[PDB]
Amino acid sequence: SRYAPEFREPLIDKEYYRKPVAELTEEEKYDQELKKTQFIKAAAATETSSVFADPVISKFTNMMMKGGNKVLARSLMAQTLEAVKRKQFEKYRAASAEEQATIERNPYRIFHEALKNCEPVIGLVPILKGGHFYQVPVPLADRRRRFLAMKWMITECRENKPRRTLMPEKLSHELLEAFHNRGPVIKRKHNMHKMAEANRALAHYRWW
Amino acid sequence: KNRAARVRVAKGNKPVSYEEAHAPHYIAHRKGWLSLHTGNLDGEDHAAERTLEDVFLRKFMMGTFPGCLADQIVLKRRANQVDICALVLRQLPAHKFYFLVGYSETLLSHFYKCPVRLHLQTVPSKVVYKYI
Amino acid sequence: YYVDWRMLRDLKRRKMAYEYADERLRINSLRKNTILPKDLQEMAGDEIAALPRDSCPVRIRNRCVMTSRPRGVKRRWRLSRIVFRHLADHGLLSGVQRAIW
Amino acid sequence: CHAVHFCARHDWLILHIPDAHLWVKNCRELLQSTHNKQRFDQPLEASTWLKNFKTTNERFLSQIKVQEKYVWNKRESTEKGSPLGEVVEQGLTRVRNATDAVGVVLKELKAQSALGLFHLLVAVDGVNALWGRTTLKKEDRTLIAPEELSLVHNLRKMVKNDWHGGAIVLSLSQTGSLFKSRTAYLPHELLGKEGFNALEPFLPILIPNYNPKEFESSFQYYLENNWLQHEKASTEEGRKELRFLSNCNPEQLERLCASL
RNA sequence: AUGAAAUGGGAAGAAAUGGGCUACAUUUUCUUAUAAAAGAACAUUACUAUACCCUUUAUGAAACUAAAGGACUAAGGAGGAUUUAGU
Ligand SMILES: [K+]
Ligand SMILES: [Mg+2]
Ligand SMILES: [Mg+2]
Ligand SMILES: [Mg+2]
Ligand SMILES: [Mg+2]
Ligand SMILES: [Mg+2]
Repeated sequence: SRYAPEFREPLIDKEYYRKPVAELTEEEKYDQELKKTQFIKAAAATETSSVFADPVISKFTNMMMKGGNKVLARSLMAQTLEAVKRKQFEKYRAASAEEQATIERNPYRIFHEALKNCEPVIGLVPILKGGHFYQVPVPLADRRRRFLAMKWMITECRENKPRRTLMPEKLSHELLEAFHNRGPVIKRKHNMHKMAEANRALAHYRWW
Repeated sequence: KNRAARVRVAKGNKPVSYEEAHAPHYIAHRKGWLSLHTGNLDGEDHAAERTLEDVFLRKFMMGTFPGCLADQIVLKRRANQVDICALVLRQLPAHKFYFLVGYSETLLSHFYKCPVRLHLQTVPSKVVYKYI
Repeated sequence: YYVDWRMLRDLKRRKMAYEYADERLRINSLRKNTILPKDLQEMAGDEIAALPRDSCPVRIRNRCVMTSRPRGVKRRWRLSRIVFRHLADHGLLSGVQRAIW
Repeated sequence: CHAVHFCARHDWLILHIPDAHLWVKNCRELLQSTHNKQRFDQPLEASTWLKNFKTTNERFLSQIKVQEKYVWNKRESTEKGSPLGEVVEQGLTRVRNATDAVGVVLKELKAQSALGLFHLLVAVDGVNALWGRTTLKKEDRTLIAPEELSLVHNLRKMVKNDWHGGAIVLSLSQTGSLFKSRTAYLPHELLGKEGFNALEPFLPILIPNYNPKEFESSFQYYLENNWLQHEKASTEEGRKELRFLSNCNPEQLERLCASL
């Protein structure tokens, strides 16, 4: 890295800086005073104070990008969100007043609740004990649990789709199916959890 | 291990001059260039001919002053003038140096068709930068 | 004495190409066009072929002037990579230094 | 399209070319013309337009009647006096004659309009395609020119001011244009020297970006339909952000709001 | 003569293996722009050869070389054990 270890990650929260001084906890108040005598990293090209920037969706975009084609990957995510909004508007208009209440037309809220439905609480680590490969039930961190949900989505759509279907049409159809706990990405989570019960007694081999 | 132009370590009894002590990576950092011409500057011609002339001029001075050279010679080209600056030990009588200067200048001026001058600074003995 | 017999043959190739440069230019000009009758061009195609083979300028090889090495030469100094490094690593090339960056 | 609605409601005869770039590129069937062997016929391109022209002007297709005899084939011809609908019907029935039925329609309407029977709105969107370059190749793998094409040649007459009884409404579009820069919008840049001279004297009508009143009206329309579903979109900081990113451009605002 | 010079040759696999290039496509194919956007293409020859072959051009004395077109199509449907690189 070209940043020395003494550099601090930038804080790009607009409201945080403009809060009244008394509203800030003394711990936060102390850090701000310390940061005045430190070096701050430059903000990333994609780090902005925009009110429409969601870290979860921005991360999902980077996991789809191939060869640094951010314009294409962002376009694919923009087309997906729109394909989900247009799919719920059609259902909402073609539904009764009672049914209309339940229907969710926010694509950003369908994406977050979809991913969370696919996240697995426990995973598996492959281990070779006595020249035999065993996978031991592991408890997954918040970072490993989130990564696996996004990875499983980007892999079901990339591979298990018809040749002429497009990613905005497969991903939209999968975010909505996961949003209802019916999709194949949810089935992957159910299989992972079910296998952990099979290897329930083999967690002892853990050394880490 | 890199071997180029590196005088290696022994037991602290080997005298080395400043020029010998410094390895190639110190060129332009601690020690300069023995030859100074304009043939390696950008957009300049006749580098090969200046480099070939230098190789010969160094072998000529070594043989013409056998055992009388304290250090490598310095070649300075200005216009068509050539200037040879050599540190020479005080071994030979004074009149012998006057003979070799007149001879080496005339011979090298009629060989390369340029005015060549010899500049000799006499040292009592080789100057030792460090014992390695 | 030149470095080796290979450098000697090259020197002769370079001195015979200089003698036949004008001749091979004038004859070859008659062939590199579409304005002259093809009969003349076919005849000029044989006059150039009849000239001695060492007059042909593609038979010259650039060799290190000091070691006669056929490959590894740098055309600006006419020296092999091994000979160039010996002069450069000793401060004997005017303005050549190691590249650190 | 706003002008085409005004004339359509006043009982004008609508001759609306939706996109004129589609006739100078990506043609998979390119025949030759019997009328003039130099020219070429685009069967599929003409057939699609006729089916739409029929729908828009279905009412006026029975009143207007041909003033001449047209021999489609040795066995098929149109007798003088028959309704103009018959010319359109044959073009759809026999795709080979589709590129010629269009020419008859354009010729008939242009001639009969001056008689006071009907008004004629020649609405050509993307008119800069007519006097530009094409990306169509002949059997020799040599690029064709717009004049050679049959549909392009007929239309160039309709956009001329040598008739009366109607009005011509033209639009420029760099989108879909061939061999033009991305940042070219001015009339001479897109039309060229040939296209400009063809249409002058014309009345240029600049279509600018949304003004402050128009931007707020469009923003409220999206909010009125629940399109802007993001929680922060309705806020003053959301609106100000969308004004910056879109820059008040109608298309950019529609695209940004689509994802939100 | 184990020295010097001239002329003509220094072949062949397709067999194993190392590295690389390209493709197997839809986050793709072609066209204009320029990587924005649009119009077409999208499985039997669609994706897809920098092979063979056929023309033209460049260098040269010599094309056996390279490039650019043209046809012609083959195989390829994301690669077992295993393994390389990247903070
Ligand atoms: K091989
Ligand atoms: Mg020897
Ligand atoms: Mg050569
Ligand atoms: Mg693009
Ligand atoms: Mg093909
Ligand atoms: Mg030739």
